[PDB]
Amino acid sequence: TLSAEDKAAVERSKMIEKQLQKDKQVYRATHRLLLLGADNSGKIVKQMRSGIFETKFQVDKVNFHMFDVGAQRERRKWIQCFNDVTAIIFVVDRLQEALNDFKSIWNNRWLRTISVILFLNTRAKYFIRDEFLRISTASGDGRHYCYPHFTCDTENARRIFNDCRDIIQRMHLRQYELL
Amino acid sequence: IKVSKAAADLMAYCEAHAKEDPLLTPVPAENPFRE
Amino acid sequence: CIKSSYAPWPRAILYGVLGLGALLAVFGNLLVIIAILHFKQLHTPTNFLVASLACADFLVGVTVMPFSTVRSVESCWYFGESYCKFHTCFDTSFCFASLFHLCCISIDRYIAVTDPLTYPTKFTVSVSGLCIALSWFFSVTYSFSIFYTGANEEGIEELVALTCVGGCQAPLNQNWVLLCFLLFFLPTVVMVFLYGRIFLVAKYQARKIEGYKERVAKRERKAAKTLGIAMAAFLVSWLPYIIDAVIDAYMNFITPAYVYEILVWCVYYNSAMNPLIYAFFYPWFRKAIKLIVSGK
Amino acid sequence: VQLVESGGGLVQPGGSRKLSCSASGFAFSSFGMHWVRQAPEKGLEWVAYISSGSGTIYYADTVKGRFTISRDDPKNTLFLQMTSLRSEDTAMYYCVRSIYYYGSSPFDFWGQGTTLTVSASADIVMTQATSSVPVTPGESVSISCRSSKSLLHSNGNTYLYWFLQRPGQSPQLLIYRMSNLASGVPDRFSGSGSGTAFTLTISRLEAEDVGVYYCMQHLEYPLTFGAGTKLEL
Amino acid sequence: DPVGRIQMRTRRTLRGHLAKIYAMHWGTDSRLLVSASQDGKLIIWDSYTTNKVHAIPLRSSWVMTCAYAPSGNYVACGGLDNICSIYNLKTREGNVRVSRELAGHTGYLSCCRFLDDNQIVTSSGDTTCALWDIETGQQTTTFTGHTGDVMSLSLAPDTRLFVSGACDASAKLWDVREGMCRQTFTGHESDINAICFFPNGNAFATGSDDATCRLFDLADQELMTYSHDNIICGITSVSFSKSGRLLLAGYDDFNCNVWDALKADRAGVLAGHDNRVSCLGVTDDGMAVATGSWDSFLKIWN
Repeated sequence: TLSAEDKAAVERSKMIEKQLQKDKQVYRATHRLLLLGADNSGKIVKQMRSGIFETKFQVDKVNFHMFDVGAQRERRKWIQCFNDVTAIIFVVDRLQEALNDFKSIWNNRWLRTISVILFLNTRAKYFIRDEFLRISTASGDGRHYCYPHFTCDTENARRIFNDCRDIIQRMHLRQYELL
Repeated sequence: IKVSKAAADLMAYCEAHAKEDPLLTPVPAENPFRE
Repeated sequence: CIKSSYAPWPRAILYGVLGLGALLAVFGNLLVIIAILHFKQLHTPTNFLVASLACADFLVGVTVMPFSTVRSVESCWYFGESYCKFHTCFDTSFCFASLFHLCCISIDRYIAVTDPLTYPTKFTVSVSGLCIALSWFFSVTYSFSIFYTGANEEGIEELVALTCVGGCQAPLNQNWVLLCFLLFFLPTVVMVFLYGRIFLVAKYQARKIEGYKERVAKRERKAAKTLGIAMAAFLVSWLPYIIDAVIDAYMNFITPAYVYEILVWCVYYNSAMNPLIYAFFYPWFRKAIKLIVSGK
Repeated sequence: VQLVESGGGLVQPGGSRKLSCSASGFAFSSFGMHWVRQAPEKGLEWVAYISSGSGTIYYADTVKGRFTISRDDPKNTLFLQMTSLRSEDTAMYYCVRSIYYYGSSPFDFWGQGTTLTVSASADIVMTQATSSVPVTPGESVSISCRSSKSLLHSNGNTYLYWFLQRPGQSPQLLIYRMSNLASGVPDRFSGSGSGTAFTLTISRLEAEDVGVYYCMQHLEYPLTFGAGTKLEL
Repeated sequence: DPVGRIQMRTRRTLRGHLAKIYAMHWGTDSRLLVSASQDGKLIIWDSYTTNKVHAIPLRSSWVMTCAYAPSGNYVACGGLDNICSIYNLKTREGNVRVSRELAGHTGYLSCCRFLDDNQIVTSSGDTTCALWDIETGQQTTTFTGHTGDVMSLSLAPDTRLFVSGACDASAKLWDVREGMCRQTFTGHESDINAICFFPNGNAFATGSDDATCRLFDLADQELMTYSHDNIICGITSVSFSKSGRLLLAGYDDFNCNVWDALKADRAGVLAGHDNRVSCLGVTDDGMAVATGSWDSFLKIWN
């Protein structure tokens, strides 16, 4: 019922599907991290190392892709694309212009079920951290789970790895009705 | 022009070309995506 | 050989307690082998193990179950002396294959929980395939080479009913009972240890999330019940038999035949509960099963 | 796009040889290849076919068990091994590249070919009307061809191909599927048909339209070209 | 007279995309379509046989728009990279390769439409629009006047004018030759996400984020209003039919609705998508409707 050309036109499709599966086997094994933060945060992307910039870094036999926009302008529209990421890296160096910023980001409609990593680039330090955690504690009971830090440094590639490890572990535990 | 004139033109164009609309009248299953 | 009928009292509720297990292990297992093949979302490398276990359990439910029910309630095997050589070789392989499948399932779960980052690369379809090709080979080269060649009856024939007609049994002798004991034992310690580690990790995560005893208590209960259900359902079904088997071989064969059949059903029945625990306990499987039952 | 040949010469009867078609300048791994044989005094013939990914290998009924074909995608080089050569293998061989997707043009490029001189089943039979049609320059030509079976398929396509062989070069594609025009060929040539009878029409003739016109079918895969028509000027 | 119930059944399912899709475009011959994915894939589907002709790999994984040339020889894409990539299909070799890499915008590319084989109109995120020349990359015309980022663009059949909708609750008609604003329609309370011309050429329809579909005409006023109290989510894509009687829309509650262009009443629901609908396309001959969503599955209806 199929001509000679119609069989090769299915063989080519099968080869395309083979290539797609081989590509997905690599796509599934990489973690994508959005990088946000104001102009004064000092954003780190060089010490770990056009309308967007991607930095690829591998830690302990696993690799991540960190994206950060540089040439855009209202983030309300292009923030919807960044909902399939593992975690958001938020860098803060000021206050009440970054605080509202964080409040708006956490309470986003599309950014639900996405945890946020909060960098801070002895009595005084903890007040700002508590202020930041106040919003994360007042919403998102069982989904977001943000993680504060006190960074400046050469160990910034280990904290992201540990927090990604924690996020995936909690997701797996949550899925097996074990948590 | 008049809003009534624009509406009448829109209705006339919609009715005139409505005899060759596969979405309106289901084409007999000479249907490219049959079954 | 006109063996004593040994008929029970008119309280024959046993048929309505034994046949229901066969009905479950057939229907609820055939409904699970379909949900992994039809839907293209459940083609994960960790679901192939579950599908293989489901098939191995459905084999028991469709071959051994009903004849075992008849033999146990009537105590007289009316199916011919030819089958007795094959029937005793089906369950001996299938149950051990199910046990090894449970072992790999526990191993997979431990790998997924303890090491969440590099999980997809360390556990692919091949390892899933490899796990399946080893357990089956293992349940086949033991059952056939220990039971079919009749090398388990080298000296003991004092159980008046192997030396009869219409009687079938598996009286392991002194030498091979230790081999069976080890088989059941080796895949149990690993599973218990892995589940203990998983529970400890879950408790640590629950401790991290909060911060209040009244809050951590619910998380601990939730994380413990899921593992305890499987642990109990496996142990209370498998343990009873191995203990009895290990005690009559070194012991001089003291065990009434009216209880040995009951005890065997304890291992068998683990078959009716395996799919209901490893498949139906999750939302995703419960939605696919609901859709299959309906028209769509 | 460049295809060249290595091999050929004189061999003892019932011997062995290896002929290699090597490519340069195009994506080899996405193409399928055909081997076309032409006798020194007769028309074209097909002997072997290899798909993309080596997932479907086809041979003619004549040489179903004497020739083998294999390609190296990383090396971008295809070859065939021939054993037990008979007296009917003296000819010249071309390697042809074809790609099969919706709208593609198979047999769109031909190699130079290599010559081999050897020392001492139902299928569609397609017949050319006249083997030698002499026409004056700048006049309409209406070459005809007949097929033993309706080449039209239930999906609409007909799978009728035309080839022109000039006095010295390899054949080139002119018309594929009875209606479409090749990239390099001008608008003078046209084709038509109704399933069994095919017509190739030439409007104006120049000092380069002298050659032999071969036809083609591709419906049932065992395929024959035909003697063809030698246009005389 | 009304139209009545309209029932459409899924005839084909174009599975094969790794991640969510934003854009797709039908071909001119009503047989081949092109779809874009967020993992960096432009896949060309043969509609009838559900095959895969080309599987072009992208440079930047973040693509928001896709287009198919009228001649079928070129395919365009763009996204957050501020680059419009043009790929040639009918090349001498067997591999699709880039032919033009346009870099003139500063926002984010949201739409691109081919005028001819050498012209293309681009709409970006810096509240401006532009017209390029493929041969010699440049911007002969740079339309200005919008305030917010522009989210949708649509050419006219005659290709004399093209309306543009931005995130400022206004739709502006432009002139290709002169290159200046000709008319502005303001009848929305929120931003506009989709726009499409009427088949006649003297009207168009706009979809916004307040669950309202509006129909403007070039009388310069809004003629109708499509809305229902049950629907609250925004609208992503809007398209007309061949005759223009129907009006399909995409919604963020994963259920595309069918509207009457004259009576303004619901006349059918194209339910069946597992995630929100992001792209909708009606073929040239009007024999099928294609819809994409965020579950990476394309569906064809008739």
